[PDB]
Amino acid sequence: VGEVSVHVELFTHPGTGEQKVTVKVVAANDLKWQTSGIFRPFIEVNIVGPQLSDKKRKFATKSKNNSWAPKYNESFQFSLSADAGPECY
Amino acid sequence: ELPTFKDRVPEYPAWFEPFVIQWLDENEEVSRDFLHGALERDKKDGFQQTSEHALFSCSVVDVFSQLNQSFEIIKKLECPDPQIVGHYM
Amino acid sequence: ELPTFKDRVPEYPAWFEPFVIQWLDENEEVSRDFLHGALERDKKDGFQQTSEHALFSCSVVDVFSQLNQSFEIIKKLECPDPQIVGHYM
Repeated sequence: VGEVSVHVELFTHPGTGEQKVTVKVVAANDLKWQTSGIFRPFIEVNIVGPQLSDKKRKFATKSKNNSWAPKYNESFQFSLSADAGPECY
Repeated sequence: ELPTFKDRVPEYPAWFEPFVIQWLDENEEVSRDFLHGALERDKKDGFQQTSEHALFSCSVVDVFSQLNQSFEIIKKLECPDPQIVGHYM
Repeated sequence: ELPTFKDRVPEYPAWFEPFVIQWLDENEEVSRDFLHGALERDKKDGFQQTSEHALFSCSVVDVFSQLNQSFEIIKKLECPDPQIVGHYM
């Protein structure tokens, strides 16, 4: 229904040996959503995996008006657990 | 970085070239169908200038976005065979 | 106190943070203009010691006073996001 350009950097966090996940949301494209109104796309990013109760599971880009190919260039930083490896997420 | 293959233009891109070409084709069709969408939106909107300084209407932005997405994929391949690159280009 | 948001570091400080930074900016520039004024008032006072046992001159005091008035305006926000705090700091 479209696509999202992300650049993602796993950091086995050079400051801690936890894992942190930088997610640069670059853009979306080909969004199948030529809507009955003002389209205002934004991109939610969520991390999924174990031990996330204490952590910010969700981010979102700003919205972009009337844009089926919205650029964002917005960089988020999830924390994973320390224990569960990146393959648990 | 092994001497044995720093001594060569890498041969592996020649394996993938037919697939990248097929992808470039698919991408052209997707681009030309996206274009008609982008234009039909803009035309139905009566070609509003994107803003009072973006003197052009939105379909330009859509189209170049599509093209740029398309280009950036190719560019990220960084194909080390300049003849395969010339062919892609 | 709703469980849903007791579960979380409040996200609202991310909203205000740019306006706080703007404030910190207005504040610094005011503080640097103030600094020059204070130094110059003290210079006009020939840089007398604040007393014969308070061996520095008054501009030092004025500046720390200002910096503290300023810091306290920040501190009075008690932003529950410590990274947004870290940014202010």
